[PDB]
Amino acid sequence: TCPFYKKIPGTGFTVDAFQYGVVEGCTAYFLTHFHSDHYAGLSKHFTFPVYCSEITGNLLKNKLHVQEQYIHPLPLDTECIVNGVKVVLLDANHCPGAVMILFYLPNGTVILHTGDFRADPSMERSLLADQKVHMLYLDTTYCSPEYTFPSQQEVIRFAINTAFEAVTLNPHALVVCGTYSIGKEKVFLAIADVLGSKVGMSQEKYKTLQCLNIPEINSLITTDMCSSLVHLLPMMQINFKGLQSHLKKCGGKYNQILAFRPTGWTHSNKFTRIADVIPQTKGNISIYGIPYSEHSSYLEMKRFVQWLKPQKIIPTVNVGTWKSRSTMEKYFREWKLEAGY
Ligand SMILES: COCC(=O)Nc1c(C)cc(C)cc1C
Ligand code: NI
Repeated sequence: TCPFYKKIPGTGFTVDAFQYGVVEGCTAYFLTHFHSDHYAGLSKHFTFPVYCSEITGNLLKNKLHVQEQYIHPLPLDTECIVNGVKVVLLDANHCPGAVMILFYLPNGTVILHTGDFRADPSMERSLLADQKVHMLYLDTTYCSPEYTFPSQQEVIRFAINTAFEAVTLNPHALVVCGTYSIGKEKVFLAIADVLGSKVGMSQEKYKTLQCLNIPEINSLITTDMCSSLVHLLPMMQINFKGLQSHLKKCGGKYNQILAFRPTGWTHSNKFTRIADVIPQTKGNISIYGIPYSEHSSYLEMKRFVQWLKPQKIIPTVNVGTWKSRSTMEKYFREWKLEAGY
């Protein structure tokens, strides 16, 4: 049963709905971004049209082996016609290749589906500024006022400065960064850039990053772990046992590990500033949890919605409980009434 919030009324379209088999009456499947909760179900045996960004299409072809003839990449910021309906893809400020989708229905209704996004004032000067939006399908991941986090820029500043200090003090320290999907590439790339190193990683992860068209990426990534003092490992291995084991494997080249876990939100943020963040330490291993988010804070989300002024909001995250649903609807009404509507 495909939920109603993945269906676009008045069209043959669904969004991020690949885990339900053949959806009744769906003539085109849209994919907002290459994260597994959204792509779950796609493979080389999928034979319906898939619409997506160029970067997402590269990942579909190379990582999942979807046949080229079924992949329909669209340029960003360009009016395109799909099965007789005008659509536009907009940058979602999430992970690489992530998009929001504007649909212009034949009857004059305009719908924005945000996919996963981190709202930014820069969005207020895209093609969104050019017409009224009637229905908003909203990424409500952090739709509660306790969810505050710093800007991405402040978090990268903290990580750069921490890593540069540690390695300048001890030239035999290794830096490790955790990953389990695309996104948050700036964490490991900015650290490698300040240390004059490439980022070393598995063949599989190097393959994934090569699909992204990031400029000068051959210049910052490698599969040669020996030449690199910044290593990427699976997020599962960013703990004291996993990191002790990795250090053993580096053959006496290194005597200390500084590791980063770039999680979305921690509850340090409620009582603490970014400058006040401290690691967990055991022996010669330190682990920093840094609040690098690729989803809107509560205040960022509020500003975006109050600017857009949609007639109806359909949440796409935290929809499974009555308590969550009720809480989100109360915030939406607050936001409306504060602007005088
Ligand atoms: C009825 O639900 C939708 C809604 O409340 N929308 C809305 C919000 C959230 C804020 C502003 C400033 C204006 C509008 C129209
Ligand atoms: Ni996502």
